[PDB]
Amino acid sequence: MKTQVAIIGAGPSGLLLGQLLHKAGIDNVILERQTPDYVLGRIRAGVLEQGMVDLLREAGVDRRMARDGLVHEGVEIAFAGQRRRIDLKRLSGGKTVTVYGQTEVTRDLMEAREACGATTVYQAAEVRLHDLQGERPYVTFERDGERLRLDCDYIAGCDGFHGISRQSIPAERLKVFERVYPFGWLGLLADTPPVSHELIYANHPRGFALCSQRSATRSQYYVQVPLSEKVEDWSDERFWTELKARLPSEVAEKLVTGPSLEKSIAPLRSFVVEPMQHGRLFLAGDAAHIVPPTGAKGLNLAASDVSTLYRLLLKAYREGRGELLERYSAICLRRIWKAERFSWWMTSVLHRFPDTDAFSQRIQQTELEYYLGSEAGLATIAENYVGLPYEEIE
Amino acid sequence: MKTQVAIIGAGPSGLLLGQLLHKAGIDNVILERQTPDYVLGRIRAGVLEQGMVDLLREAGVDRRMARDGLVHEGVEIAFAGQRRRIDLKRLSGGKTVTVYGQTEVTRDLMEAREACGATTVYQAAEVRLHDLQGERPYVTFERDGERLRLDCDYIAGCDGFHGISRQSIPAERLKVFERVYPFGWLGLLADTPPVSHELIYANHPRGFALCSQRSATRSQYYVQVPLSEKVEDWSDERFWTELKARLPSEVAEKLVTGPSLEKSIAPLRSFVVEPMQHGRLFLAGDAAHIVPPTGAKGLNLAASDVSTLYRLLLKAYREGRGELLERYSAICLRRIWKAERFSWWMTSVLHRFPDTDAFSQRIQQTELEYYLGSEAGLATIAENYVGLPYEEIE
Ligand SMILES: Cc1cc2nc3c(=O)[nH]c(=O)nc-3n(C[C@H](O)[C@H](O)[C@H](O)COP(=O)(O)OP(=O)(O)OC[C@H]3O[C@@H](n4cnc5c(N)ncnc54)[C@H](O)[C@@H]3O)c2cc1C
Ligand SMILES: Cc1cc2nc3c(=O)[nH]c(=O)nc-3n(C[C@H](O)[C@H](O)[C@H](O)COP(=O)(O)OP(=O)(O)OC[C@H]3O[C@@H](n4cnc5c(N)ncnc54)[C@H](O)[C@@H]3O)c2cc1C
Ligand SMILES: O=S([O-])[O-]
Ligand SMILES: O=S([O-])[O-]
Ligand SMILES: O=S([O-])[O-]
Repeated sequence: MKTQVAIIGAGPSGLLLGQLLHKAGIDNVILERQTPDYVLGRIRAGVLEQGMVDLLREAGVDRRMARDGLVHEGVEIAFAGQRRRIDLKRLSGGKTVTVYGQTEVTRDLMEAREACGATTVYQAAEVRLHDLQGERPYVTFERDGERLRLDCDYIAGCDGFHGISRQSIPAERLKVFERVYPFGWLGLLADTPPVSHELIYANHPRGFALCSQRSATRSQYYVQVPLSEKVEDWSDERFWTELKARLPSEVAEKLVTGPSLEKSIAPLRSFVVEPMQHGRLFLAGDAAHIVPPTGAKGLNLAASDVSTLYRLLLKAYREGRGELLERYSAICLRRIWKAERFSWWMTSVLHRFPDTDAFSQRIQQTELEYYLGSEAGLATIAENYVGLPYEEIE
Repeated sequence: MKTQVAIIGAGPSGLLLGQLLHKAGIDNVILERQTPDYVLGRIRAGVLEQGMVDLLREAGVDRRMARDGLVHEGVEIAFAGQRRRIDLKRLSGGKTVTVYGQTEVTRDLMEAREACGATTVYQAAEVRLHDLQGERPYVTFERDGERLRLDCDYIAGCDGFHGISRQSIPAERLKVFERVYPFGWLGLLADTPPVSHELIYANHPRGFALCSQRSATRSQYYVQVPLSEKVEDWSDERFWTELKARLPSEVAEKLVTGPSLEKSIAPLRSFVVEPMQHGRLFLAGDAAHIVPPTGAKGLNLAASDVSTLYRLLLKAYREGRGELLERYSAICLRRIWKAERFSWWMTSVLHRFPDTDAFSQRIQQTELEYYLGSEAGLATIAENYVGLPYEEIE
């Protein structure tokens, strides 16, 4: 097989890069290890930044999002029994975020790629990368009993945290930065109406809690739990009871509870690798970094990495400026680090950390009061929450 | 679930450690991601060091090996049209190597573990390690639709190069050492009798070639090929013709050719991580290192890592000397590096490297002539080939 850009992974990153490349007239092939239904089987929510929304539109995959997506002009943080609203729209001059699940976004992308007939090979096993530092790199994989080869000009590793692309880079060239948090998120998806039309991030002595929604008909709640907790030890009633206990009475009072469609505990971790490329190989999304869920920036960083790579690829193919691709990592990393910083900040002010002393507890409460009670503080949250502007190339 | 030593991976490393632990009265559980047939489906040859043979016997799994194994007292290296034999037995004082495939060894171990009823969980998905730096580490995994937890005292990561154990160690604590060779090994397994009763490593201007055997009824041959070669471009007749061209006429003359039962191209690489442990987690085998095939030391290093870990575990459980486990990496690494050194040496004197000048070519030929024509040189090869003595703990 022969293509211009080989894409490893058919998740959000890979699908979005490929559709953008498709519309731009740049040949591309996506190799996915799992099956279409397997990828679609991963149920993930989502809070899309303006930048990602624009990118999806530019990709020609926004019809369903515009119809089913939920535009939020604000977000709330609860602490000390009070609800403090951050007017994102007003504080940013008009920017908003759109609540539309990653599952739906992935589905939309798969339908668009399937419809245009772009190349995608599902169940592509034993993917291996070759000659990355040459001008003729290629990928090998095994599908339906045979060994196939894919020659290309560039390779985009969009294969997630456990993909093969990051592992195909000599460890001596990479620098890893990571952090694991002393707690996880117990989540519960329900078909009951949300307790609020905007998300509610809550800080409470017993621990963190979040009131959100996956769609107009699906509610999603979370409560902080220690790392050793067993989802099985948490019945729906125990979850509802703990959740209400971490929210202001006015909110817990009008909350509608119901049987859980799904429940699980997710860890919170940070991971960043530098650089994010090697020769003709470029990493994007989870293959290059992980952020804690607190900022809902994971899906958004995947989008921005793809935007940068896509824009740099155009420069290479349409202006013979392939040298600019060398700046891919530095550009992405500047945004990735700010996103890691903001997620870290949100996580630190909202969660209960073990063995924390009186001073730390007081400082945390003061962080919330200062930031939510100051226009400048409110602005720092707003601009970060809606997403910082994508850095223009060069 | 509760056990004393949790073992990730049911390949040679894991199975051997578990059987040794089983006989010693130390509780252990093996978690394997694939199915029994899947593991057994990997057809691998083998040249066992005296040390590994003894270990298998100590494990009580040597009956079939003693019956079907092929004891070799020597090995040959061909170059400049001549066959030079290295009398391993004589040069080492009585040590030999046993030709018995990893597939057979794995089968023997699985039958022994299955018979004694030791615990093994196949198809254990999403294996995850926890609290490694505590005194109560545990493993989580999903089997047959449910989330299970395994509490233990120690965890042995025997999950291969792409396992989860090495990835469960903070990258900031590890140092990676690696090298990739500019060529691969095109192999062909046949049911024809071997051209020789002892292996023949051959150096030839056209490239490296190896005459070996997987069993008394299966022959195994290899020829060096560039990294970009396609197994499909190599018909059996082309392989046989190239093979004979790299061997002395007397050998190529009496070689029996036949249809290939299997054919593939394998890359040659080296990989070592330091340290090989973190808290209560200890890596063994491919999860910690990779050596090129040239020395046939891969399976043997797996064996020695397991021997060291097993012996250190006994010290901990029977003498309250658990502090000695801290020396696990340093002991294994000293042997791993010498094995990497010897494999590197064998690879460098037997293969044709690209863009090599006249001086390099001459030096290589001289390396072979000096080492094969000197008793001291012959001894260095012999002691390394049969395997250096396992370092006693402390
Ligand atoms: C339970 C959970 C909930 C989350 N919820 C949110 C949320 O609400 N909001 C948010 O912003 N973030 C959230 N995240 C993170 C977010 O889902 C990721 O950032 C996003 O999936 C990254 O997309 P990606 O395409 O880069 O990687 P992935 O989605 O992981 O996709 C990578 C693809 O590559 C494939 N692949 C892997 N290895 C290979 C190989 N060797 N060869 C070929 N293909 C391969 C995979 O099968 C997969 O399809 C959540 C994560 C989890 C685990
Ligand atoms: C084609 C080929 C031929 C070779 N021929 C030889 C030879 O002739 N001689 C020689 O000495 N060496 C040879 N080697 C190398 C040798 O086979 C290895 O050194 C040996 O397999 C190492 O054994 P191990 O148990 O440590 O790892 P493995 O054999 O890889 O076993 C690891 C096990 O862990 C499982 N696992 C992986 N991830 C997970 C997870 N997340 N959870 C649970 N389980 C998991 C795997 O499924 C597997 O069963 C060859 C290698 C290849 C690829
Ligand atoms: O094969 S490479 O690293 O150009
Ligand atoms: O899909 S697996 O076994 O990485
Ligand atoms: O959980 S740890 O790293 O002890």
